[PDB]
Formats: sequence, C-alpha cells, structure tokens
Amino acid sequence: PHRFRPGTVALREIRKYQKSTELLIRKLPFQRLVREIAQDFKTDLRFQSSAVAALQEAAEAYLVGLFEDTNLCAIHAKRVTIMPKDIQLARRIRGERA
Amino acid sequence: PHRFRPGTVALREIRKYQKSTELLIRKLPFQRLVREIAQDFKTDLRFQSSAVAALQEAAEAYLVGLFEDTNLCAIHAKRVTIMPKDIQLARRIRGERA
Amino acid sequence: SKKNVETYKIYIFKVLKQVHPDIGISSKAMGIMNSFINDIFEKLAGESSKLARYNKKPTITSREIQTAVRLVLPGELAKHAVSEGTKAVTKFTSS
Amino acid sequence: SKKNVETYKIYIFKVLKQVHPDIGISSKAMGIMNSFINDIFEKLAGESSKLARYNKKPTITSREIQTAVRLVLPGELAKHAVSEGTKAVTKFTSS
Amino acid sequence: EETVIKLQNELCPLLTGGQLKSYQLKGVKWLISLWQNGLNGILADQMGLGKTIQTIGFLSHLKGNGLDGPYLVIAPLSTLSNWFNEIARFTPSINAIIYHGDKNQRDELRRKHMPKTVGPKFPIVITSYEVAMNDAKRILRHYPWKYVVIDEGHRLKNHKCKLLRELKHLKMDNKLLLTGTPLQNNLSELWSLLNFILPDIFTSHDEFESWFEKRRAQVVSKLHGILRPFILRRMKCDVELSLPRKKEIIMYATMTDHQKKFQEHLVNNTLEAHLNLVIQLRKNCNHPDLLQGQIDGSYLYPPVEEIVGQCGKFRLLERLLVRLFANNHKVLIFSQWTKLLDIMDYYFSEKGFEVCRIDGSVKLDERRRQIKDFSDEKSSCSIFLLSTRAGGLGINLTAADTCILYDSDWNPQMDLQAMDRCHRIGQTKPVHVYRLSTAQSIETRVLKRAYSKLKLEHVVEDKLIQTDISDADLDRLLDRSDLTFPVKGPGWEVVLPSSGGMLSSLNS
Amino acid sequence: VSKSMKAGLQFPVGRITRFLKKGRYAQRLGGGAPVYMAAVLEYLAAEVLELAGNAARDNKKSRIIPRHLLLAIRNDEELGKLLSGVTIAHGGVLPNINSVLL
Amino acid sequence: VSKSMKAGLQFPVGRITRFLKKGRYAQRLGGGAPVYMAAVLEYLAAEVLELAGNAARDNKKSRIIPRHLLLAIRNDEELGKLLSGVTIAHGGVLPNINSVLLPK
Amino acid sequence: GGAKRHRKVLRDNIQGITKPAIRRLARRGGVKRISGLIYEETRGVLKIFLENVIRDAVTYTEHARRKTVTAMDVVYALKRQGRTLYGFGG
Amino acid sequence: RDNIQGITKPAIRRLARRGGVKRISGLIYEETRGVLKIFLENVIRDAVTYTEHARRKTVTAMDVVYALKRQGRTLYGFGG
DNA sequence: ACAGGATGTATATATGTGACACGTGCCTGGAGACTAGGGAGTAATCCCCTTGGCGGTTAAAACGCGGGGGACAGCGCGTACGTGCGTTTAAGCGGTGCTAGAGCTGTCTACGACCAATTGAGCGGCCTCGGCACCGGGATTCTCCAGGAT
DNA sequence: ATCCTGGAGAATCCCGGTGCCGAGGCCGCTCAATTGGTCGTAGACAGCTCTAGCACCGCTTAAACGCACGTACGCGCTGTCCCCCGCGTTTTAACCGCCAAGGGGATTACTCCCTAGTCTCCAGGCACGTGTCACATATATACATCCTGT
Ligand SMILES: Nc1ncnc2c1ncn2[C@@H]1O[C@H](COP(=O)(O)OP(=O)(O)O)[C@@H](O)[C@H]1O
Ligand code: BEF
Repeated sequence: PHRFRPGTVALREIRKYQKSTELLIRKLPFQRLVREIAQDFKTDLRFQSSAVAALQEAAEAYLVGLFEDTNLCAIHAKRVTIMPKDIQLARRIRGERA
Repeated sequence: PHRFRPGTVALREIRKYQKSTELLIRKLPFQRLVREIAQDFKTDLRFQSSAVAALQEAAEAYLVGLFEDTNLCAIHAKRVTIMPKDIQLARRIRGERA
Repeated sequence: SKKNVETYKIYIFKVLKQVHPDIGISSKAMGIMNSFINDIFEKLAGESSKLARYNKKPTITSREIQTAVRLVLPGELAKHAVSEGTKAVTKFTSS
Repeated sequence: SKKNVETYKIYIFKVLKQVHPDIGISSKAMGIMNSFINDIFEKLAGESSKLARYNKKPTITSREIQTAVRLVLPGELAKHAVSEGTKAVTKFTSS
Repeated sequence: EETVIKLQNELCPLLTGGQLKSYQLKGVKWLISLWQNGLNGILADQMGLGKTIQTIGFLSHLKGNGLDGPYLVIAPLSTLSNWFNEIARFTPSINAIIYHGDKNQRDELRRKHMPKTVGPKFPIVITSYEVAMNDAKRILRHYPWKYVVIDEGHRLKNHKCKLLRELKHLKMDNKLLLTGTPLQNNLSELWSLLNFILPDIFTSHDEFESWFEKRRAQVVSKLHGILRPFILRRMKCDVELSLPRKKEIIMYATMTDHQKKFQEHLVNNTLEAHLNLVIQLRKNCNHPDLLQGQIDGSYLYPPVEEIVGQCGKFRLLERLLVRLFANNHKVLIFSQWTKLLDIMDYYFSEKGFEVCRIDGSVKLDERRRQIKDFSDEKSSCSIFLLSTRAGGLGINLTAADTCILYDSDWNPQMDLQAMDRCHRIGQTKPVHVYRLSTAQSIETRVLKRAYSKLKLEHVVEDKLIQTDISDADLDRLLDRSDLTFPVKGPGWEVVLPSSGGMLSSLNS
Repeated sequence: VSKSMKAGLQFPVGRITRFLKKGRYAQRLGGGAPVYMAAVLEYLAAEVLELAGNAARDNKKSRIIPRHLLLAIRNDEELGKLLSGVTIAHGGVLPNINSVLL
Repeated sequence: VSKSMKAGLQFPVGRITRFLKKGRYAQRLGGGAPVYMAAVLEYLAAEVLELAGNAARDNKKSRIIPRHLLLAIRNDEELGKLLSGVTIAHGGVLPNINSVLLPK
Repeated sequence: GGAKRHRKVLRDNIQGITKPAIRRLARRGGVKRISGLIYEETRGVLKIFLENVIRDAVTYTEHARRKTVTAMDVVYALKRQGRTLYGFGG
Repeated sequence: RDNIQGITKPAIRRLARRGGVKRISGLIYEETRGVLKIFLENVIRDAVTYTEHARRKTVTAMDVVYALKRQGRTLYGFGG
C-alpha cells in the first residue's frame, strides 16, 4: 500500500489547518470546562452562548500563540519535536508566571 | 603565579555586580547617545540631568532583563555562552519587534 | 421602545464604496471594522484626556488629538493621519 | 508664591512607625513609596471610572472601588484590601 | 359482518390474510373519499385502535386500482420495524424496504431496491424522522412522492421545526398525519399540523388565533365543526366493546423522612454541606439516592436494601410488584429519565427478576428482539422497562396486563400514549394504570399542569390524598373484576377518563 | 448643511462630538477636535478597507471576510504593529512554515 | 472632627476626595468611596513597609533603602505579581544563580 | 446482563480537551512533532488562562449585579489581560 | 556617530554579569547596542512627542516617566 | 586525597559629614451648615433566553501495531572566549561665567456650554435576488515505490 | 552507491448546475444634529525674572584597549533505541433536532435621600534653618576559598 512519510502528512495537516480558519476545539467539552472553572469561583452562574464562543476563540488564539513560541523554542534548540521545557521557557519569557 | 579558572572569576563578578546595585554604564557616553537620538528626531532640545539619569536607569533595567532572558535561552539550548540567536529569540518571544 | 445602538456601518460602507466600488463587505467584517474603529476612538480619547490632565488643561483641542494620534499610531500611519486631520481642520475653519 | 505639592510622606512615616517603631526610612525610599501609592491610586481611580462608564452610572460608590481593587490587586492582597475597606466603611457609616 | 368483508375485498383487492373491522372499513372508506376529492386529511384515533391497519388497507387499495406511485412512510424508529412486520403479514405481494442505517448501508439499499425511475415493484419506503430529515435534500428530492404518511404526527408540533423545512424541500402530492392525540399542550400547535396538511385552509397562525362564557362554547363548537371534515376521531370505549376497559389509579406515597430532610436541605441549600431548583427537587422526588451518589462520586451502586428502603415510593413500588407477582400478570414500567430505568434494572437484577429495557441507547434490532420475546407466551418475562420518549410510541406490547408510570411528563398526551401501549387490540385481560406520584411534593404541580392541559383536549379530598395507601386499600385496588371500588380513596385517586382534573377550576 | 459635508468627511462629526461629550474625557471640547477625530478615523478605516479589498481580490472573493481582514492587518507592518495584540474572531493565522521544518 | 480620625485611617480622606474630584473620574463621588480608597492605600502601604522593614532588619540596617524595597517586593509573590513590570531605581536585581551555571 | 456499577463517570472537564484537538492546535501553530507531556502541559496552561479570564469576567458580572456572564464582560476581561477580541465584541 | 560605540564592551559585560550571564560571545555586543538603540529611540520619540505637546524645549523627567509608562515599564523614584 | 601559600573577603574600630528629623509662621485647603434637584433605590411585568434530557448517527475519538526518523549519549578538535599585565585616554570632580528658557502674574478676548425649536439622517422591518457553499467528475500534481540503467 | 528516469495511486485543482440564505435596496418616522444668542471663564499674549542647562580649561586616576596564551566549550559525525507517527477498527461522545419550565435581562412611573455648589473659618501641612547620628571610607587582621604537586 501507500504509506507516506511522517513529514509530508504533517505538512499537509499544517497547511490545511492554517487555511481552514475555524474552531479546532469541540464546543461541548470546552463549555463543560468553562462551567466547571466558573463554579470553582462562584456557584449558580449562567453563561451566554456568545460569551462561551468568545472564550473559546480567545483560548484557541492564545494556545496558537503559545504553540508558535514553543515551536520557535524547539527550533532554537535544534529539535523538531516540542517538549515541555520549551513550553516552560516560552511561558517564562512571555512573563506568564504559573 | 595564581591564574584562576574562567568560572570562579565569572561567578565572583556576577555576585559582585548583583550585590553592588549601582549604575554600570558610564554617564557621559550614554548622555551623548541620548542627545544624538533626540537630535535625530528634533533639533535644539535640552535635557534635564534627572531625566537622563532616569533614562539610564530604565535602559540598564531593560538590558538586565534582556540578558536574563538571553541566559535562559542559552541554558535551554544547553550552551553556557550566549549568542545573537538567543537575543533574537528572546526579542521575538517578548513581542518586541525590530 | 428599544435602544438604537450607534454604529459606523453606513459610513464604513460609504468609505469602502469610495475606495473600492465593486468590492463588498459581509456582516462579520462590518462588525469587526466597527469594533476596531470604536477601540481606536476610545484609545485616542483616553490618551487625549490623559494629555489634558497632564498639562492641567480642562479643554481638549485639535492639538491634544494630534498628539494622541502621534503617540498611538506608529510612523507613517501617524504622519498621514496628522496630515489628513490638519487638512480637515483647515477646510472646516476656512468654510 | 510656590506650589506646595501634596505627598503622603507624613502618612507613610506614620504607618511605618506604627508597623515598625525602630526602623526608619530614607528620602529615596520615601519618594519611591509615594510614587507607588500615587500610581496605585491613579490605576484604581481609572478602573473605577471605566467601571462606572461601563454600567452607565455617573456616581462612583464603594462598590466600584471594591470591584477595581478586586480586579487590580491579585488574590490575597485583594481579599485583605476588600476586608479592610469594608471595615473602614462600616466604622465610618456607623459613627 | 359479511358486508364489511365483501366491501373490504372489493375496495382493497391485494389486502388478504386479514379482515378489516367495521370502524376500520369506515375509516379506510373515508380515506379513499379524501383521496378522490383531493383533500388531505389527518387520520386520528385512540392508541388502542388500529391506525396502521386502515392506512395499510388504503395503501393496498391505491396500489390496486389506477397507478402505483412512490409511497413514503416517515415514523419513529421503534415503529418502522412493526410497520414492516405488518406490511409483510397483513399485505402479501406488496414490497416495502426499510430505509435506515449507516450512510453506505442506506445508499446501497437505495441503489439496489429502488431505481431512479418509477417501477411497478417499487417498494414502499419506511424511514425514520432523522434519516428522512438528513436525506431529503441529498437523495429524496430526486424521486417524487405521490402519497406520504407521517405516523406519530405530534413530532410536527413546532411550526419552526427543522423537520417541517426538510419536508417542505421535498415534493409530495398528498399527506396523511397519523396522531393518536392530535391536540397538544397549549394551543395553535395543531395549526402547524393543519398548515402542513392544508396549506391554503390555514395559511397563517393569526387566522387560527382569530378562530380561537357562552361565546367560548360557541367558538369551541365552531372549531369542532370545522375540524370535523378533515379530522376523524374514535375512542376505545365507544366503538368496540371487545377490549376490556382501563382503570387509572394515581397511587400517592408520602415522602419519606430521608427525602424529607433531603427536601429541607434543598430549600435551604445545604445538601452539599451535609455530605435549576426544579430539576433538583424532581430528582429528589424519584430516587434521590442516585442524586446523592452522583454528587458524592462513588462508582458502586448503594446497597439494594438501602436503595429500596431509603428514599422514594420504592416501598409502595415493591408492594405493588409483589402483589402483581401473586397476581401472575405482566407489567409495563415507563420512566422519564434513563437513570431511573438504570436504578430499577439494577434492583431487578439484584433480585433476579427477568427484565428487558428499551431506551434510546438500545438499537433497532435489539428493540425488535425484546418486543418479540416479551410478546411471547413461553417467556417468563413479566417486568418490562420502557422509556416514555422511545419505548412509549408506536410499539404494541399486548402480552402485558398492567402499566405503572413512576414519573409523569409535563405533556399529558405523552403519558397517555405511553399508558395506552399495553391496551391494544387483542388484550384479553383488563388493564390497570397505576400512576406513581409522591404526595405533598411538586409532582402534584406537574400533575395539575398536565390536567389543565388535558382540559383543552377534552373541550377539543386533598387530605385523603395525603395519606399513604394501606395493604387493604392495595387489595381493594388489585381486583380486575370491576373493569369487565370508590372513585376516591386513602392515598389513591381514580382518574375520570371523560373529564375532570386535579384543579377542577382550571379544568372548567 | 451637516458638519461632515462642511468638513469634507464621510464620518459623522456630530456623532463623534456627542460621543466625546458623553464620555466626558474633558470639561470642554474644541471645535476642531471632532473634525480631526473624524478625519483620523476615516483615514484609518479607508486604509484597512483598501488592504482588505486587495486581500479579497487576491482570493477572487468579492465580499470581505474576517479572514481577509486578518490577512490584510497581519501583512502590513504598520497595521500589524497597531493591532499586534488584537485577535480577530473567525480568522486563522498567517500561512507560514519555518524553513527548518521543510 | 476629621474624616481620617472618624474612620480610624492614617491616610487623609479629604485629600483623596479632592484628588478624585479633580481627576473627574466620575461626575458625582460617593460618600464611602474616599474612605475605602484610603483604607486600601493604607493597607497596601503598611504591607510594603512591613516587608521592607523586615528586609532591612535582616540586613542589619536601621533605615530602609530602595534596595530593601526591591528585595521585599521581589521576594513577596503577591506584591511581585502586583508590581511585576515596575523597576525600582537604585534597587538592583534579586540575587539568584541557575543550578546548571554553578559547577557541581 | 453485565454486572453494573454506576458507570462512565465523566472524564474530567480538563480532559475534554482531547489529544487530537491539541494536535490540530499545534498544526495550526506550525508544530510538526509533538511530545507526550505536551498535551498535559497545554491542558494546564489552558486551565490557568481560563481561570484568570473567568475570574475577571465573574468580577465584572458581580459588579453589574447580574447572574449571567455576557459576551461584553468576557471581552472586557480579555482586554484587561492584553488580548483584544474584535469579532464577538459589541 | 560613534556614540552607540560609547557603550563599551566592559559595560555590556558588567550588565550581562548583573543579569547572570557567565560567558559572553563576541557578537553579543553589537546586537545589544542595536537593541539598546531601538529601545532608546522608542522612549525618546515618545518623550519628545510629550514635550512638543507642552510647547517646551526641554525634556522633563516626568515626560520620560510617562513615555516609559506608555511602553509598560513604570519607573519609581525618578518621577517628580 | 591532603598540606600549604597567594588571593579575596568578612570583621572590629576611629573620625568625618551630609542627609534625616524636629520646632516654627502661616496660608491655602479641609471642615461645618442649608438648599434644591437629579441620580439612585425599588415594586411589578414580561417575554426573550438559559438549563436538562431524551433519540440517534456519524464523523470524530480511541486502542493497538510496525518501523523508521529523530532525541540523545559519547568523543576529538580547534577555535573563540577568558584571565593578567603595561599603557593610555577619556570619565569625573572642582570652579567660574553666560544666557536661553521654565514659570507666575495682570488683562482682556474670542470660544465653548445651555437652552428653545426643529427637520432632515439613521435606525427598525419585509422583500429580494445574486454571491457563495456543497457536489459529481475529468484532469493535473505530488509522492511512494521497486525497479532499471551505470 | 548513486543517479537518473518509470508507473500506479492518493491527493489536489478547475469547471458546471443549483438553490438558498445572507447581503443589499426602500420607506414612515423620531430622536438627535443644526441654527440663532449669551456669558463668563479658559486661553493667547507682553513682560521681569532667576535658575538651571550648556561650554571650557587643568589634574587626575580609574577605566578602557591591545596583545600572548591555553584551555574549556560550541560544533560535526557516528550508533542507537525508543518514542512519535501513519493506518484498519471500533465505539463513543458532539450535535443537531425537540420540549416544556422558569430564572433572569430591561422598562417604565416614582420618590427620596445622597450629593453638587456656595459663604465662612481655622487647623493640618508645607517651606526654611539646623545639630546630630547612621553610614561611607581607610587600615589592620583573622579566615574562607581556589590552584598545584606529593
Ligand atoms: N382486523 C384485525 N384483525 C386482527 N387483529 C387486528 C386487526 N386490526 C388490528 N389488529 C391488531 O392491532 C394491532 C395493529 O394496529 P395498532 O398497532 O394498534 O395501530 P397504532 O399503534 O398505530 O394505533 C395489531 O396487534 C393487530 O393484531
Ligand atoms: F401508530 Be403507532 F403504532 F401507534
């Protein structure tokens, strides 16, 4: 059969997800997580669907930026695969303390 | 004679400059540079000595932070010596475009 | 009965038809443009207010708005905006 | 003849002597503390003004200042500041 | 009798192996007349009456004379299997294909059984709601439809529903809305059914609203007369006397002290400290043990003895079960939520009683298999668990002798169609309806709302209810010789099938 | 005649004046401040719309979509610096892959 | 007969009221807003001064210097988060060396 | 007739962000190869960011004496943290 | 002209030592000079705009403080 | 591995000295009291909008397997960085002299808020049709392969 | 060991019909934009000043600069083996469909009590002169730390 190399499929996926410009995270699990985090602060809080959509968009943009910086860190270390130390270094340089 | 290793003298210098807490850049060359950069924008501009001192303090703090992030980048790359690519990566992650 | 929100949709459409007669704009892009314009307006108004409070001046004139534009907008954008604002103020005060 | 600038130097010294009777403060540290207090005051006032303009309320009450404190100050600092402010407001409105 | 037989033969030639009843013959003749005049009608009857038989006779007649056109059957998933079984049994030499399954399966069944053009052996397609809704724009739009039917037309309640749009995208000449309870919750929802069956007769909703104390009687008589030529209706008690009648008993049970302290913890918001509000109080009404278990986080079921003796009307439930086991009669149990069904199934498996459950998670093949083994005589199964949404629509469980509703839906027509699943044609023993409802709770409010909704369907003592039913009262309620016993009793109330409700003021 | 037509600007001068007076950024507002504000806002909107129209014509699309707006903003260095932290909804990122990755 | 004495706060209430009225942050100022502001500012100043005094006493210095202020701010986590972006003149940096850099 | 225990306890809401979702996010970012703990650290960072933004939005809602978190409150909370969202903003 | 070279190699070395850099490369000095020039250009442009707004010919320390605050770096002690 | 010497660093003491803190005149800002009005607190409606679950289905998610490409451990090198010393050059401190420029005070003066009437612009709603989304298919491109030449 | 060229297959791009829903044009109107007058206060401007910024000359000595080195570290190649990736399978959860209930957002009439604005007053706070005690500097001194040979 036809078994592609791990590089060409990754490149095709990168191109497809850079040209798609849609929501990559499922709406229901993200809504569950948002509701859980909100109940962690204060109970009996209702959410607007547009507010949850905006939260999902902002979270996706922030995670995309974090993955940008993590890929930059990994390429700087002469490594194609990203690692938790890359994410930690990106968070430390960006000033986002834990 | 007594010739120390490049590590112990560097450590002593780091400790001394971390405990000194003073101005490391000479005042006259920094003042010349500030006046040149100001004349580059607008001519016939006088400067207050306290303003130049504040500019020098802010520049020293910013350069110390940049060296912090560059050392973090270099240690992440398993290299003791900092390199221009480390400074470029730190500037790119911090969001300070050229 | 209901609040009539004030948006620059008609003016954005007019400017677009002025610069691009054939090209149209959707509703999402119109909302994004309105949000961007409102954010720029709020930022420049806050900067003008800060400038007026720094100089102990209760009034905000074209000078304060020009300074806020030069501070917020970078480089060529600021220069062209200052030129356009000066031309508009001159045409307004002349006629 | 000359402007008398208003600083919290005396009040900072009083608070220091209250918390640390023997420990003193220099002039540079006093100026830094005054600058920090002025910056916090300006930030909280701006946040209260933004909150009042968001809710279309011309008046700023203790609720707006409490919200600005909870927004600016992080975590335990915000909690303790809210507690102290509520205690002070209660003591003021009771007496 | 012989005239009905000969009329059935001369009208429907292919209809063999079964005889239409007098009312079935009148209904199929009414449908033929509606087809002749070209007016689409809403065939309606009680759940016990045979709605599929009259429609299948009408379809066989249409296949007999004239031409044979594409016929579409849109119905719930749990009833299309029974529809195919009845089209194989009551109507030989008539082809019918089930259009349901995966995309590839449905596509291959389509490309194999039915051609692109019309055909003499074109099978009558029987699909589901979701399948037809998804495949209308993709496939169904290409093939015409001379006659379509929609069983359980209460799905067409909302006028803004997506099924209406997907059917409007499709092209069909005639329609046939099949609904056991054509009228539903508030008002004017039937106009959507009227607008779908008759687009020109009822064009807008404001017209039906304008159609709408003496003038109230005048307008209800006017709408009853207007709905007469298009909507036919018959009851189980008036047309036939062969089927024994049903008895509805609301078995009230006092809320236990465990549930009492639960309810006080809810109203003062201290349940979570002990270990919307309407759904929480409802879960407190039926098996709050599972609520506290799921809020605790335990993976194991609580002790079965603790489960039955801790909360709920489970004690009265077990009393009813042992009494019916001594009575040797199959029972049907309907529940609103699947969690209640899971708890009951766990208890029954702990006790060893044979149980079969039919929910949405159960597939079509397993549904048909369970219906078959429950409708069997050798099978010792007596306890059959069902859901009010899936298992309470269109299935014929005649082998059972009584039904018990642990919960009551906000829409009373759903509970009615659920309780009338057992009382069908061929039920030899009298059927009893035991509607469980905890006393002095909000389930009483739900019942009052359901009865206020039943009032408009009909127009087309509290202290004695408070107590708990005793064993002597249980025995007085157990007898079946009355259907072939006061109207009010301690802890139980008898529903009047004609009229009346909990709040007679709103019912009038 | 309206102030917008008097100043030769398409943006509303009276509406911006009312907004600035309601926001109460200052006690008194000069006469040329709303005209200057309208001119600056009109120039910025015209620049952004021109770039978005160019991006849309590049994609053979007649209607401007959020993707075109984001591409036009991120491609230009000036608008990109002005809207660096801005995250446009329903819009992806710039199509770019590092050379080390290829 | 002073508001600061009535509220038991060392910071001036009238000065904060006049500042809020001059800044024109709101058209009308609340009655309890200046007292709340003074209380919050007094608590923040007290916390910062207590941390700086502890840092100075650890260094055997009687008077607080900007170095002690910066040390107390960087050591404290909540004040470090509140005052992350600020730089203190003549304060230096927090003494810390990475373990990889130190020879083991 | 399988033995039953209360079943299918929901996987944690932080686990709702599945591995393919984080993988797609990394592809959009421009990552080719992803390690194992990257998904867990991404879940943690997302949880921290959502905690901050949701705390700010809940404060904004409590200031307005409302029980529903509208989109404007989320937009203001994001603007406080630097990230400005133009689409859903009013 | 050569004022950017006024920031000499020992000064950058002391700054890196205060930062915590153990070994510094030879090419670090030019990059640090460029970064410092960019930062000073931004801050001085903002301060000059602030000064021109007030119709003054002398840059005040308050103007520099405001310019630094606009860029996110607030300086304490020199304000006022 | 341990003894010992050169280097840097921690430590107790004497004597400036310039910055911190305290006493004082006063003045401009803080404080007391009355008033009128507009912002704010509050009861009642309602109807758009949020919550919970069922039915199902289907594309997305998930478990398992083979291998191959990348992360990582180890070694030789030779080149760039660091350390110490003679030297020089520009930073810094002292002292004076000059003047452009920051800041305050008096005097109008042209410019902006307010309010009464109003009448034309934009926001609200129902077509309505054309730009755009999904689809079957032939054509083109990219890539995986085991071969083929040398 | 390359080094070019060969073909089947999965992926991708261009073209044709379509219908459908979101973009675009029209209209009664109503609330905000505009015009005419007034005023008293913010602002533009002429002038005295003094004080702080700019320029220069002389001694100096700490800091900067150039050079010899040798040694520690960045960097290229190699073996691997283990972790990520590509794909058939399945199963399980997203969602779109549907439904009654009801908590909750917004509005309008009202009123009332909290606050803006003004005259008067006097005490807290800031400017200026000043003596001293904490801290900076120099020198001796015991002691911790680093580099090498036995
Ligand atoms: N003429 C008949 N002879 C025997 N049985 C009949 C006849 N008509 C109907 N039935 C029975 O009624 C049932 C089919 O009709 P039914 O399921 O009640 O229609 P629906 O569920 O739509 O109301 C079957 O059980 C069938 O045996
Ligand atoms: F039509 Be169903 F069978 F009731």
